[PDB]
Amino acid sequence: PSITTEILKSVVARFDAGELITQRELVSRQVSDDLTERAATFGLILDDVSLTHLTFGKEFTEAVEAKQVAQQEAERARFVVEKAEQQKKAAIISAEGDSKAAELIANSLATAGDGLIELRKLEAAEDIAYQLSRSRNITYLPAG
Amino acid sequence: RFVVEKAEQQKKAAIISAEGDSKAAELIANSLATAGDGLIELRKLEAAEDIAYQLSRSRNITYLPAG
Amino acid sequence: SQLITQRAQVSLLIRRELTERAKDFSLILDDVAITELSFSREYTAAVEAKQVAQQEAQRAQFLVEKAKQEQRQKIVQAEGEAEAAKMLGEALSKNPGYIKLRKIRAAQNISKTIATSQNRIYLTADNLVLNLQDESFTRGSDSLI
Amino acid sequence: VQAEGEAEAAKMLGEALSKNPGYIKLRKIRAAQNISKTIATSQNRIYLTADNLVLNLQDESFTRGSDSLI
Amino acid sequence: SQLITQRAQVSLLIRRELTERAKDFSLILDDVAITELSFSREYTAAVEAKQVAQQEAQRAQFLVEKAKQEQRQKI
Repeated sequence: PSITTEILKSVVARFDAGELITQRELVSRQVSDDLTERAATFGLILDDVSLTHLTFGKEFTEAVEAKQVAQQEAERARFVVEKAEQQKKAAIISAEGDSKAAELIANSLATAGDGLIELRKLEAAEDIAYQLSRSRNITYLPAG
Repeated sequence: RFVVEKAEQQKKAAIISAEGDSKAAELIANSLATAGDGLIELRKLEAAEDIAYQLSRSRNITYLPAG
Repeated sequence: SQLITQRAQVSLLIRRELTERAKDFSLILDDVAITELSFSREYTAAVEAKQVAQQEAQRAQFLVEKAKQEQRQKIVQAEGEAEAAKMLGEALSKNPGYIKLRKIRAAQNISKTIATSQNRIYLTADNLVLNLQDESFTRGSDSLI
Repeated sequence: VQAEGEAEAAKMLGEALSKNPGYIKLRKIRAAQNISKTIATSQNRIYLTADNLVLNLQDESFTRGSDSLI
Repeated sequence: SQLITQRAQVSLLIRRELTERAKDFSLILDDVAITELSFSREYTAAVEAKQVAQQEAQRAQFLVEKAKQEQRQKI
């Protein structure tokens, strides 16, 4: 109950978490050396020294999981970029439609004037009043 | 010290992101220097529609008239 | 730090001193072991926070990898916007009337979106153009002369 | 370290925005959109101006955006 | 990633070292199988989100097809 404990705790203090996990064999071998040396003086002999379980604190494990999640999100960013390329194609097509529409309307209104805009404003006022008429969450207040 | 190491990685990431921002700004500046700001007005209208849609499901958003 | 990282040497020092003191009482020490060695709650939390910060610094390396993709995404989006601006600005330079028409349509669209929304909306009654005696009644028509 | 990053960013970004700062405006629009998403599911109480809905077509400011394009 | 995509090689390594260690106790290993290999909730969710993003990138291709029709409608 004493020697083992101390020896183990004395060897784990030689390594950090990364070394403890990725060099588990070296840690076990050093624990075995120390424990064999100490137990020889009590007439005992060790047939096997094994580090069977090795974990860390809650917060540290959360931090490690967050690091690996960040790696996965970096991987996901590539598919976000592919979506962005498709979005660029779609935006260019839609903008070509918008630009053709703007050219047509500009040619018309350069010589015609903005009468259509006023008429559309009145028709849209009627339509918008109709759209909002069924909503109880819409209130109309006078100007000011 | 580990906060400083995180800061160094953040500096690298900030430089890369700012390179992207600067290339984007160069492209858009070249386009708009001759085209004008029509795209900005169109995007404002489209964003008005989109933002109205985004906020439509929230009961904690209220619209009040100007003033 | 010394206590944790020199546990064996601390134990040996304790054993030497304890042997010297126990000889006077005719006692023999066969072994001395530091079985437990822990610290306060606050110090343990601070040590854990330091190691969490180390893991966060290691996590920040993947933010650079994500930043590369974000850079590419920004450039792609800007290329699309630059092309769109190029073609739309020439059309709108002659007459920006399309914007106005588009704006009207936007309003209509928004109205639909707002009809079924969960929001509380307080609109101005001027939207209803019901005050026919207002001085602003003729503004729209007056703008056409 | 942070200032080194910021200075490196500022050099190129300001060189780009000197010709035309329009990117900022576009970026701003996108920011608004992003914020809207963030605000949709938020726990805050938000009181916005109904001017965001561009529903007052007879308002004198209706033509401001288009008028700025002449 | 290596654990999942090299499960057979990891199993062979485990079997080799386990054979060497079990020889000392007069034990014979007939087979070693990694029957389960899973990760935390957060990592699994991140992987699923990455693949969802891949499917979203594939979905964005149809938004171009829709944009063509929207262009025609605008005109």
